[PDB]
Amino acid sequence: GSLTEDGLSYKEKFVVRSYEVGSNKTATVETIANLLQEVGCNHAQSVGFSATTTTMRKLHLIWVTARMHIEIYKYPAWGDVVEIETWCQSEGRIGTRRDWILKDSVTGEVTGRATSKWVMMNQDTRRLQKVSDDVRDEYLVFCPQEPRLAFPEENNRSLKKIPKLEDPAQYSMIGLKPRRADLDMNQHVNNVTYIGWVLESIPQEIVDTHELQVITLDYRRECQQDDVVDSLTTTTSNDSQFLHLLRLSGDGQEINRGTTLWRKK
Amino acid sequence: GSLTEDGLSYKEKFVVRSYEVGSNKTATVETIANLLQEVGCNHAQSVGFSATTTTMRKLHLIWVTARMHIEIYKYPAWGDVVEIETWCQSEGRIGTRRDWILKDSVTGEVTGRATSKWVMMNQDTRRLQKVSDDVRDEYLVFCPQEPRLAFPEENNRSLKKIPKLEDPAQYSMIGLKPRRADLDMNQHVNNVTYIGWVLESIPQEIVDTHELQVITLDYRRECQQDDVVDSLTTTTSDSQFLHLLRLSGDGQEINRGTTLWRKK
Ligand SMILES: C[C@H]1[C@H](O)CCCN1Cc1ccccc1
Ligand SMILES: C[C@H]1[C@H](O)CCCN1Cc1ccccc1
Repeated sequence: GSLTEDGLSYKEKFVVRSYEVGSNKTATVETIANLLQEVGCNHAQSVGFSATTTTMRKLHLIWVTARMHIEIYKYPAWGDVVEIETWCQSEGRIGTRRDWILKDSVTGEVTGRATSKWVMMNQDTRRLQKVSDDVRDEYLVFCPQEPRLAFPEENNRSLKKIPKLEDPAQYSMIGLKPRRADLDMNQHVNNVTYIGWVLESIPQEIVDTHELQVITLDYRRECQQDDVVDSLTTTTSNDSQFLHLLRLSGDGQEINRGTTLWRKK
Repeated sequence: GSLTEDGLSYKEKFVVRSYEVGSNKTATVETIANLLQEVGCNHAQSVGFSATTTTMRKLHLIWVTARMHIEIYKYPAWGDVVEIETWCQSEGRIGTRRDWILKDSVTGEVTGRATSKWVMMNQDTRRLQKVSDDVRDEYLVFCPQEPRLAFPEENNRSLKKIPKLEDPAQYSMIGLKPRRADLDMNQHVNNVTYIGWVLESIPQEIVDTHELQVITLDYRRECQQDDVVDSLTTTTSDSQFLHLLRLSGDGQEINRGTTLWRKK
């Protein structure tokens, strides 16, 4: 992969692997989420990151995901090349937004798009804090000045408020624990794992007869290695809508909430 | 990736991804196992497999892993290119062996090597079948005639018999269940998942202070989506461990194996 001509966005081509596909022989939504994560890491690496600025390191601050919104039109098949283009943009003192456009390398058509809201956080105390002006100036030079949105639409579902699932849930998957494969280089549970845990409570019949089109996911608290998660789901609807809730099986502490949208084949 | 000049082996270069590395910022053994699986799929695809022969489809025979042996000298770091070369060889009507050589694309040195024993079985009855001569002739043309072994040493770790762990186990990880990420395109639990489940019973203290050098794994029975696994481990010693994966319920054995670790 490489930075584009202006140096304000990054592109990368991926070949879909045999272990990355599902029952329909197309890439899973977790595989797509991993490729978005990977191209985002390479974008940071190509612009000078190790991903913290000199002020972020000085203050013990890190970038944490607060919301992930992914919309897929066509999942790449096993052996196909998928080109992902990513870029960042400042959302003032709120945080940063990172967007992605998934294209087909053969036809050039857009087969998917994603957006994410990132916030600043003290690595040691987990206290979420606003982006200071000194940190903002250090990374603004790598962002387009004019707004470039993957989801620009008058009323996009990427900015819609998600409600809390009320008990009893229609479906559930209980006793979900992470293994060493679910952790990242810093020993924290990977953000893609939460997507897989959310989808575990969707019935197998829905998966076998429908295709996942849209997935919005709010990140509230992070799951430790020694934590057990419960995935709860309820239908809220030609298409199928679901409300989701991940929570610690013990006290019932909320870690994630979200919605998925599916369509018939 | 592509077939080599003779068409008797396949090579492929992989760039280690950020999500594929562990706390030491090098590729995990499960990542390496996935890359071996991937290069093996592409080798079959490049020789005419749309992964069974015409007689295997006609009958209902599939290739099933019986044993996986992996030895790593250096794990590639995040962002490094790793070149894997794979090839097949016939082991008579007993089965088929697939070998791999992991090389560094920058220096050309061998940073790891793997071997696996594959057995034929009926997709429907799951009965371990022998390999017929008709099937043998259909794939022998893609294998070197003279033996080409990644582990040629007379009486080595890859062909050593593995004993059954006796209760009580020193360590354990219980209630392990597979999720949709653990299944493959055919809905069966991926062979790499068992490696990850075996290593779940190794204490975090051992992982944090040691590097996994050798891993041998016998595959006895498949774990279904609705099955719960128990990972049991005992030190038998560098550090040596004996492993056992079994169904949480009846205690039915699904996997047995050994790992060898080195101090950093
Ligand atoms: C930490 C990452 C995250 O992926 C999205 C938000 C910020 N980004 C850092 C970055 C990378 C390239 C250019 C400018 C800012
Ligand atoms: C199914 C696979 C398995 O991965 C290893 C054993 C057999 N192999 C098929 C193959 C591919 C290329 C050349 C000859 C035989």
